[PDB]
Amino acid sequence: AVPFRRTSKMKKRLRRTHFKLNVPGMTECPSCGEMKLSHRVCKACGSYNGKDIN
Amino acid sequence: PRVKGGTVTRKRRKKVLKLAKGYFGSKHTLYKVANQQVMKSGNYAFRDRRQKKRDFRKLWITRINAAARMNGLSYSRLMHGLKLSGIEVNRKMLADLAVNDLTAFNQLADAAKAQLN
Amino acid sequence: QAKAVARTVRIAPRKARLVMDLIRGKQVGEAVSILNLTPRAASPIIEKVLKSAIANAEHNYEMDANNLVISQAFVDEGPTLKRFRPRAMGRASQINKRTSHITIVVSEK
Amino acid sequence: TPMANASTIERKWLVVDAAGKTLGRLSSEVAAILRGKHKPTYTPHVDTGDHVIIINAEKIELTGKKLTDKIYYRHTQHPGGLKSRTALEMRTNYPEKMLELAIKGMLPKGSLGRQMFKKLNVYRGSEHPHEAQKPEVYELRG
Amino acid sequence: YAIIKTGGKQIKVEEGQTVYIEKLAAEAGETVTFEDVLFVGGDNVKVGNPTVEGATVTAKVEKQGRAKKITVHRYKPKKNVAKKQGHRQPYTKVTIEKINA
Amino acid sequence: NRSEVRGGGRKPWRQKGTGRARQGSIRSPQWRGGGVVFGPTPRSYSYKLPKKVRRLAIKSVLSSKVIDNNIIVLEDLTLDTAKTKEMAAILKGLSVEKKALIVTADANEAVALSARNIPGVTVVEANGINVLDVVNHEKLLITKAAVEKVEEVL
RNA sequence: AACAGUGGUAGGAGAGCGUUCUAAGGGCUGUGAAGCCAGACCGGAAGGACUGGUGGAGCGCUUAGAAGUGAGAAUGCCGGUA
RNA sequence: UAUCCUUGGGAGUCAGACUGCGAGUGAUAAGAUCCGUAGUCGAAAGGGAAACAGCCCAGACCGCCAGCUAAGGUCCCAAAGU
RNA sequence: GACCGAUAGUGAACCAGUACCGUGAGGGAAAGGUGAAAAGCACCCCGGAAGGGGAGUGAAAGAGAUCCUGAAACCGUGUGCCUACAAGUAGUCAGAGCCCGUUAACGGGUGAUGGCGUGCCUUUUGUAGAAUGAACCGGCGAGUUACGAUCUCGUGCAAGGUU
Repeated sequence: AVPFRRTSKMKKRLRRTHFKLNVPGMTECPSCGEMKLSHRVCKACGSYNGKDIN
Repeated sequence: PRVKGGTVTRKRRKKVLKLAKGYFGSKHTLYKVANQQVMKSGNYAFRDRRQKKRDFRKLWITRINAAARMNGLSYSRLMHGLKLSGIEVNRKMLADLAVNDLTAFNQLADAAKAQLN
Repeated sequence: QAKAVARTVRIAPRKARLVMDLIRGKQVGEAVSILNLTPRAASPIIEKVLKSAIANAEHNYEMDANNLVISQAFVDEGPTLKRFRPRAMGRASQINKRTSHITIVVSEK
Repeated sequence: TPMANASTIERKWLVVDAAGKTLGRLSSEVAAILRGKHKPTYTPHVDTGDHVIIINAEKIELTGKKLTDKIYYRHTQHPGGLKSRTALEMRTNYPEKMLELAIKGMLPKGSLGRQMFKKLNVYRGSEHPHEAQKPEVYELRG
Repeated sequence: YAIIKTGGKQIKVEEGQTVYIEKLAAEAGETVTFEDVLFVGGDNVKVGNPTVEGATVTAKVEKQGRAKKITVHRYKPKKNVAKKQGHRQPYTKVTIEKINA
Repeated sequence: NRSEVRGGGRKPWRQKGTGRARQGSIRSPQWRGGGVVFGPTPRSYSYKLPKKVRRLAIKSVLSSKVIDNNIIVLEDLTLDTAKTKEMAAILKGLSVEKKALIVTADANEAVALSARNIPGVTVVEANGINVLDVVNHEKLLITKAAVEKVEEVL
């Protein structure tokens, strides 16, 4: 499969419309106050669901 | 002595690229597609300067034909009777201010029913 | 306003421009939190350039870190390095190791 | 210099009875009314026409043997076949479609000819729902 | 208003205007008069067949000039024919006063 | 030219017209290493006029100075000290504020050693005058014994 | 001043624009030269000025003369980049 | 009406194509092949034949938002007679 | 020197017959410029460092080490006008609406909609062609010179003209 002719400039700008990556799902940690991903252990204090995992 | 060739090619190409502002895509940046588009634009502009005066006359006839059929008669019987018999000599462009002054067009259209009887 | 540049970090610019689209326009409080939780290879490099501009702002012009916002954020490209990868029947293909310049401008809100 | 009109046009509504007319000697007058050729302010690119309501669409008539041998064809884009309707079975079942197929071929092709087709309303019978627009009565051949 | 016939073409003119016509042989500050004033209109409609009789239009010359440049290019494909030219087309700009029908 | 550039004797890359153009040397004129097509060559530029034209040309530029009042016939023009300080006062006494041309009878040494540093003046001998030197100098200073030496030859 | 004329390939004839260097006189620049970047100016064409930004040391005009004198194409050569 | 001849300098060209009218050749068959005669393309744009090298009308120095006509046309697309 | 000026002039302006290629004979490159003077950035801040932001030197740091000027392809970030019922060698003529203010001119930028419109070169009797060429940009790249022959024009002298 060899290309007939080269791709235009706006035809490759349109193809990368759905190529973006999206913001993570993050909430605030109730202990330290930093942000952290939902349903995951905070990587700063080490606490999940009130208790401590350290 | 040696004439190497400096800053004349750049000026001669930048003139052609400044005539091509507004064109789509590669036709306003690259030299050898902008050159062909400027050549076609010259040919097209000549041909369309003749077709412009072809086209405004067929615009004027279409409005005189519509303001004449309000009274009683078509364009073909208004002109034969206006320009020929009742020898008045207004023409298609200025007899088409039936748009603005329609109560002065009817004077000219009543002075042409008198000749057709 | 304050600014910070990176100048020839070793990452291709089309990959580093995906992460720069997330933090453009936001406040520097949550832009640091977005970059800590994104699993890409460009985000520990962008985070140091971002944190180095806040420190320029609050030390050289005496602003406050609570009232800052990201004004400008763009990735330019730097010089590339050309290497040679060996292929079948002696083709000797060429690999481009591309670099980039990362600039962040932070101003008052 | 000539005056062109743009956002100063004034449309008006007209009712045209199709009681005893020929299919093609009605469509020409209607397709010249919709385009706007009966006005001294006609400009070829701004749609100066008027709105047309056609009542009594099922009472049209064709002259000669055209009720049987005039055939309305219909093709899909590559199914391997086409479909066929008779002009008599088109007049009693879809009378408002044979007056739109006729007028659609006498209008220009392009964006204006698809935009100025939107001013035609064809009804079977003798009642139309547009009384708030206060339509007038227009008689053919001038 | 009146309708005059000056430069091979006809112009619907009215008092106080400023029109651009083909080049007349007068200089700036002069006063031109037009004699062929077929169809003076308004409220005293006079449909003259040619040239309503005894009526003129008076005007004074504001400027003599040349218009903006046009370039004519005109090539022929595959035969190596090309021809550039430039054009400017002079005019006379007058202002109108006292249509005396 | 194409056969003097160093190297380039064999077919460049195995003589392959595969996806590239057929070349025969790396010193062809359209390559980069060299080969100049025509260029310059060492040659001479002089020619010869007929001998009567050679005399008419000197008579014209000499008779075109007596019209414009740019000729100054001196008497002896003798110096003894050979200084440049006093030759620039002789030319001030005769009002020569520009280029000049001094023609002597036959090889005077004190007036040629002097007036050698003055940037306008040029000293020459009586059989050393020519066209491009008389036209170029705007004011001719000849002596009494030099017009007798010029008029016998011409 | 009248008249008459002005499509054009191969091809013949004529008038010109630009580039580098040399000779003569005449003269611009550290109060900013060449080059580069914009602009809505001028000429029948090739072309030419004038303002503003960068640049930081050379350049142009008039009349003649010499030519490594004009690039969109050669599956052209070299470099850079898609 | 304004061409013509002589002498001298410089050339390009040497498989032409189609249409109408007269003849061979083929099967009086191809948009085949070869002669005589006129035209148009070649080297010719513009209007008509829906589109169309060679058919019909007509030969572009440039500008105009002026007028009269040729071939072909006047219900609507689409200028002009329902 | 009416010779070149870093794709030029030697293959080589620079540790060049070097690096590379070949068993060997042999072939054979690319690569110049801070500033007048190193006065070539003490000290502080972010960073593991690289790299930055200040402060200093300097006429200039947007002269900070492939450091004079720095074009085009190519890649981006902001914004004024248009764009999700449309069939397009992408322009040209007609034209509203919106946004600006010029080498002041019948000004500049975008353009909903309408008419017309089968790239450039080459070669052929004939091309839009499933005929050939070109990915794009920049540089380089083709009727000269010497000696004879012949014709026109110019100059000098002329039944003598030139060495």
